[PDB]
Amino acid sequence: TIKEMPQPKTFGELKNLPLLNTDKPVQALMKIADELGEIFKFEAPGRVTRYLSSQRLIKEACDESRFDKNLSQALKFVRDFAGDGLFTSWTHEKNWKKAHNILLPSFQQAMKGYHAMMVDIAVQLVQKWERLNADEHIEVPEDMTRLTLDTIGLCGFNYRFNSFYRDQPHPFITSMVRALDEAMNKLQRANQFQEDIKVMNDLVDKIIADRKADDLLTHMLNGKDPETGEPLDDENIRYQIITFLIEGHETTSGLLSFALYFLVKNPHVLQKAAEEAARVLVDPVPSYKQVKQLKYVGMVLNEALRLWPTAPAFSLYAKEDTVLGGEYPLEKGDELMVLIPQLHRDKTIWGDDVEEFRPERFENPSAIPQHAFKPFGNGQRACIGQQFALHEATLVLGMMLKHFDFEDHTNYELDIKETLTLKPEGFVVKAKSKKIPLG
Ligand code: HEM
Repeated sequence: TIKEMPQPKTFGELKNLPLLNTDKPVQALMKIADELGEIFKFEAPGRVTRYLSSQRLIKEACDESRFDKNLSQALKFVRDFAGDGLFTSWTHEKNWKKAHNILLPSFQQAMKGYHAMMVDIAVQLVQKWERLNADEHIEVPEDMTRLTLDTIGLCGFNYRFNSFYRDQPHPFITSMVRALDEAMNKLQRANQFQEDIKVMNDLVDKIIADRKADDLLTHMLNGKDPETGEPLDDENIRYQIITFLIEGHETTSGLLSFALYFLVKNPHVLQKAAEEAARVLVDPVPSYKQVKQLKYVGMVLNEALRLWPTAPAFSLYAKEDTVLGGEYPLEKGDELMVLIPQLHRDKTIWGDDVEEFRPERFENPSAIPQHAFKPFGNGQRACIGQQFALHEATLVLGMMLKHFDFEDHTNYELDIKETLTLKPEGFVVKAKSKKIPLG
């Protein structure tokens, strides 16, 4: 028939809330999913969502004729600062489709155009590590953030954040992390955020004052949509700046940190990746063409996104009354949340060793089922920056693996911090230079 949907214990008016009393709500939900399976309902005072974990259900939810992108409480909390820019706009808001057509050509060909500036920041990362004394170590996510922020600032906006000239995190990041944490904390509330938003806006004006006195910024200021013919308004443009400075770097830093984490934890995987880097990256600096030949480095990165997709959930709503999976009636407006780390652990797809780090799972991707691997979201609301993220990550990891041997000197225990994105907090390593000349 039509089944009761599983649901964890409720606690009077508190609903299911006392079950997410944590700074790590996604990891908590993954445990509820392990217990209750492919679908469960979750209620907090005033609001209700349904968490999906199977490819069979997610495949249905990904049917855009039936479900569209929802702004979850977390993205509503975020719309305050990025407005109706691409990430926090509803698909039916005019600026969504409009920015999408106006911005999409900036993301392979734009990539060729971005390569050199990606290499500029990546060489700054390598030089930093080459210059460390023997007694020193690397703070991995902290340096990855320095890299990915500087990369978007330069490739997107021709602005230099100069992150590597500071040994504290950039002033822009510190607000960012506190605003993301606060949006996440706000979630477990039954009943500085202005300061952090103002500090972000503060930087946007710097950028805006800069071009004033061929890249993303160009297309934001000058580009017009081949439908309505209308350009972006200034309000929206400020909104797209803020948007690309966050999503533009946080998830990719997380990815590169998880990737190095898994490599040091899997020395045979590391060996094979380093072997490819050396034979492929024969020039002083890498070319666009060489980065494209780093087949096993891309498999490594995809397998890190499989385990810990760094933007770990996306939210959908029923466009109309519908039945999910031939069993679960939903009313127009009902929220579904896709738990991507749980999707990537669906044993009917992946086999029964879902926790192991095996890049060879991606050896021939043209044989992974559709909707089984979704680290970049779904459909027309999928990550516009997918190829940019991947090219950057593959370039940088490739250069890292060419130029150094890595040591897990603290025997680091994975600790994943959640700011509605994921990163391995406190991950540190030592890197011994192979003493290989740069350009
Ligand atoms: C590994 C790195 C990345 C991951 C895992 C990731 C993940 C995602 C996911 C899952 C979504 C869908 C959000 C939702 O459905 O609510 C998304 C959307 C988006 N992402 Fe990414 N992202 C990454 C890198 C980037 C980069 C480098 C950029 C920009 C340069 C970026 C820009 C965006 C934008 C603008 C959107 C909204 C797209 C739209 O709705 O039109 N992402 N991303």
